[PDB]
Amino acid sequence: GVYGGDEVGALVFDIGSYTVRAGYAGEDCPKVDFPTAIGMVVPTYYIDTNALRVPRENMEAISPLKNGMVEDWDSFQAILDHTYKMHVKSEASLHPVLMSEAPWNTRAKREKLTELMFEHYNIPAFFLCKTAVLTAFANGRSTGLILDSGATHTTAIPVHDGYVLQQGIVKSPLAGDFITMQCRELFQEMNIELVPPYMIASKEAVREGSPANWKRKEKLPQVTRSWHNYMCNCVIQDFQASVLQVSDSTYDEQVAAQMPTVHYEFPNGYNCDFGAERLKIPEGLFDPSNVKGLSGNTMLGVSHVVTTSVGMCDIDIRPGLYGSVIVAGGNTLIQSFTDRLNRELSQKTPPSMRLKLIANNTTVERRFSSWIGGSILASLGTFQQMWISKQEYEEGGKQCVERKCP
Amino acid sequence: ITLENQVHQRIAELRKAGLWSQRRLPKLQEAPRPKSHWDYLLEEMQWMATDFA
Amino acid sequence: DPDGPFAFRRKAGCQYYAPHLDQTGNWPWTSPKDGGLGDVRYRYCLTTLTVPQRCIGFARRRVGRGGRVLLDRAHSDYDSVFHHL
Amino acid sequence: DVDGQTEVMPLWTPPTPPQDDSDIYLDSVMCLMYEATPIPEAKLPPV
Amino acid sequence: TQRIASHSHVKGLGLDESGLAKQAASGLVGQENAREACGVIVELIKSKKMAGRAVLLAGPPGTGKTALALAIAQELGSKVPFCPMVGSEVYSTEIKKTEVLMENFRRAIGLRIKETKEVYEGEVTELTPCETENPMGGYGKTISHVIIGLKTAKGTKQLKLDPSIFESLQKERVEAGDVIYIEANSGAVKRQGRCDTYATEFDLEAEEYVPLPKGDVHKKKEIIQDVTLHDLDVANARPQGGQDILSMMGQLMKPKKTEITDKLRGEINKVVNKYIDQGIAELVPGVLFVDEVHMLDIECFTYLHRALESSIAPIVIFASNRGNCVIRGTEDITSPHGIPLDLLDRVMIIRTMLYTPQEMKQIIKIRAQTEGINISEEALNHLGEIGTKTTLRYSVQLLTPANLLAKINGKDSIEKEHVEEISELFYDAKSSAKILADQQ
Amino acid sequence: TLTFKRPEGMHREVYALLYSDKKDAPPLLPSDTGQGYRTVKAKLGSKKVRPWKWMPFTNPARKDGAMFFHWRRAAEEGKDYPFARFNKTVQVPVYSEQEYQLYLHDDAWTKAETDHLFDLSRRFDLRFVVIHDRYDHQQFKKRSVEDLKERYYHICAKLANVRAVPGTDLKIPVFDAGHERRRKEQLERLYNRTPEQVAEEEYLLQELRKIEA
Repeated sequence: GVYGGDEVGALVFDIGSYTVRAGYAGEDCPKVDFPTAIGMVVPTYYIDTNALRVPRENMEAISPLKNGMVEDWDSFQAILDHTYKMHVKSEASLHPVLMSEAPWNTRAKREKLTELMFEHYNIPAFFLCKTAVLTAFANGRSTGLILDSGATHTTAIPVHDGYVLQQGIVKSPLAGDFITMQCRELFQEMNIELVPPYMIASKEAVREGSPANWKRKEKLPQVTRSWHNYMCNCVIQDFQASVLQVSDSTYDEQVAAQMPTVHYEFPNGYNCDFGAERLKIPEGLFDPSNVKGLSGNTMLGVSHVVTTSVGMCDIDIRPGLYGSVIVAGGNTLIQSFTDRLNRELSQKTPPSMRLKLIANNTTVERRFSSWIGGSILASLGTFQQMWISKQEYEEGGKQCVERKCP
Repeated sequence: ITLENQVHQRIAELRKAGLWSQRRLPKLQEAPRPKSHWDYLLEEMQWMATDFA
Repeated sequence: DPDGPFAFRRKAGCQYYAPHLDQTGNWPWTSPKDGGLGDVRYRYCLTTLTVPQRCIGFARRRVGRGGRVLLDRAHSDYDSVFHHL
Repeated sequence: DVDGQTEVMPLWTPPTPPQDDSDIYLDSVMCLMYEATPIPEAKLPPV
Repeated sequence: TQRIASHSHVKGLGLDESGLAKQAASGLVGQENAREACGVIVELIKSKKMAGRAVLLAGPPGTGKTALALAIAQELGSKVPFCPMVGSEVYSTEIKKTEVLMENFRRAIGLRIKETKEVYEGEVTELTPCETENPMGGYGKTISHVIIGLKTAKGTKQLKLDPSIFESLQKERVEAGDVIYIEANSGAVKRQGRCDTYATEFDLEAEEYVPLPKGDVHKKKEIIQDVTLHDLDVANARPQGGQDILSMMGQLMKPKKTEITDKLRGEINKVVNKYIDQGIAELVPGVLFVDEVHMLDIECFTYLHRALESSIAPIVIFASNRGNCVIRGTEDITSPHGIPLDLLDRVMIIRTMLYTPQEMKQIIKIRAQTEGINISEEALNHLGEIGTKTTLRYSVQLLTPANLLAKINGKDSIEKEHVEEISELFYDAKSSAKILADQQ
Repeated sequence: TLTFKRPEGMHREVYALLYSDKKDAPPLLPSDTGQGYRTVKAKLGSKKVRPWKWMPFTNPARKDGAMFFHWRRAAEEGKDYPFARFNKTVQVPVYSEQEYQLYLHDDAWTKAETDHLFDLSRRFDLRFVVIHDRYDHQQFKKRSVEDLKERYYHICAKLANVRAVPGTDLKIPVFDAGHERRRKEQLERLYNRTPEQVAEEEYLLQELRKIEA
């Protein structure tokens, strides 16, 4: 007869703006997860936290990606070389590679990526799939609406029979980076001087709201403003993960003020208790019209993004989209995000349609769904005919990826 | 009891406007198709996803 | 025209699927007959083992990777009753 | 159960490839709104 | 298949919900008035309010009066006792006649004893004593509990028992891996053996590696057993204890029947009433059927005068066919049914009638169906004519020989020729008696 | 011998794809050493494993002949790949340019449009929502609806089937596009209702329910 799956020695890479997820196919979690941002000195590149977090003179901090697509190919190549050398620790010519890509990735970047992987790394086989499809596959769904709220974008992607419906995509920029900017504005309003850990030699405990008592390292080299801002944002991201909480209903200041506070201590020893402002900040994801200094009321909340994306699809598949809403991305891990989204969508979905959000609320499942789907797909024995081979590339060139990887 | 004819009348208006959901049209049957490669791939995907979880 | 433009003008030779009027449909899974198609491969049922460990409550049989046959299990509020039933 | 009528527990197996051909494909999304089987000759309109 | 008897076709009285008699139902045909009366009698028995009320079934031979009594048994089911006896059975060599009647009176009264108990069982695993050093005084080492862990099939549980169990515990000689039995009220330990896990290609032990029990470690058992009052009398009259020499002496000398005294009957009634009051027992008064009652002596009838007047007694059904006949035990006293008038005043008489030819034909067809016999219409009519001429029972007896004769001739059904041949191979009582004048 | 239970006396059952609830107990895996190794030391010691190897294989229904690697028993080297049996292709018709002259383009379609439609049909296995999403509306105008592509695919298939067979007739591929259009229009009109209209429908249906019974 037949057997179940089949393991072929493949590798799965899912590269985002925030971190690079990589590992071997067949495993249920990525082997490694390190930041996508890297240092440059001029070029010489420094990758991963242990080399990135050390201060160094004239070292700029960059990203290879822009709008979810590759711009700096030298940085991307450096990241891949680092991943192959230090983390995978195996020769690249032996392992097939399945790569994740953005739903909106252009043809030219797909062709350039295929050319890079086949001609430089000399891999034996290649496949390229979109994030939403793998996110659906990780939850056992072929049809469903993927809501991915990452760092750069909050996007609703409808999926049907393992294919992205590109004309139904709705992008919004309100995501983790926007929340980081709002936290920066909050600290400026509160007159909270933010000192990253690298500047601190030692610290002493102090009271709530009192000035910090800390000593600065004397042996520091002069560092660029980009690296300093990246280090500050690393602190603000911990603040996001710790303190912020979505209001269960529409934000009322008098109700949020009565909630218990949350204590947070900064690396320099400054500490204070945070009240309603920790709930006012993430409310802009859902009701951006009340945000201060935001450019116009034209932009959409998360629920309205979902409904617009579903309404732009064919009427026959909308039950299948509302019956499987797969929430994904790290920014969805803010406390009570999913409950608020479910309530708002229940208030806006038609009563004739049943709404069902997939139970997915863990860090591993929310952040690494695309990688898990890639591992699942590469582990299928039915999939093994779908690889682009090196022979196919040498015969048909880089244009074969459009035919073979829709 | 007097509003029964009114209830019938308003339902007739909705039916004429196409808003009466109980009078939905049925789905035309397209040509049957044997399952293709991609359908079996999706079934195996479901099975493997359950195994992973 | 009682139904307006949306009258069911049948055409010869065609076949039609009726709509769900009484209850909204649902997937083949996470969905008993009280809501959707109950494909039995997704169904959990009470099960007993020949080794003396008792009724294990609701369960399916599923083949995993490597040809290994596993028993899934599902939570019930009456698991304490299914044990010492 | 009852006077007999024995059932066998189902086993979820991999897709077990086909032999010959059949009308195997079914759109699960369309089943969310419409019945799985066609209407019999109780169709009210003649034509 | 099960063997076919004379009354095997009878399954009930065949009465309506209103108690009226169907013309043919439950294997009986006719006797509608008698069957209605038997309906009243089964209601009387089911009421359980009455004691010692008696019934006489009277009529010519062959009128099914024995069948009606067995139909009464079928309607009552197997719960209610039904004790059949023949009048000739009272003449025992071991005990007097009136004792035989009283034994059968008590056999007809039933008792369902529904004792309950709760227990713990399984494989012992611990034998673990607790400890608290001292009993609040000068001390060695004091235990204060004994931890006993049981596991059987469903799970495992630890029991902290009374320390007093320890004496009984090594009296039963238990060790780890054994399987035991302990009762809740008494705490009395009993060893059953050791598990089959130390078995399965070991064998060679008289104790038997008793298998590891099924079910929960803690069990509540509800035992129901049915028993008659005569069983209690017989059991309590004897010294059944094997530890006395006279008990095993009883093995060699014959254990004959004995004339049980009224004191034992009274004490057993007392303890049975106590069980009923306390809720451990349920009384099921039943029926005694005395067929061929005319065989009893005048002494037996005169004792039945007292026996039927008891408040303990069951419902009694008598059957007789005699006319104005001499009572046994008397020299010249004639009385109806061979029974004294004084007892006949104490019974309600159910009359049974002779059958018409159509009823005989219908009964013959029922018996043919019961015996697995296919009979043609003309054969059935000729057999009904024979039954009209001689007797119903004789005509019924000819079916099976005729079927065998047809099977010998290769046929699958009885025709008229086979019954004609069988009626000349075999003779009836009247025809043979007429022949006795010829052959003296 | 072995029992599973679906009782009438309790009457309940549950369904789920991955799992029913986060509180679900984990699955039960097979094992041989659950009762200890010394219980089964002889059974394992009286046997020897069959060797496995990391080995090349061919034909998953590939056209290039590329050889990938996997784990299988060493005695099973030359066997064809089992999963190639799944490679079933949808029977989309094909035609020449001469045959297209009797699939005549209606003065609304073109040869290029029809070829594009059939290419997408072959690629995506007649998933017409996906084909509609991938249709080049810029190069070939906004065809849209999915019914105007379904009906042209099906009329082309009917004409092709009528040509190539010496004699037959065909029922179900007669595609009534107007019925589908009206159906989807009715569904859209119900979808875009405000909540007050839905409440009105519920009130009227409840009135019918109460007055008819």
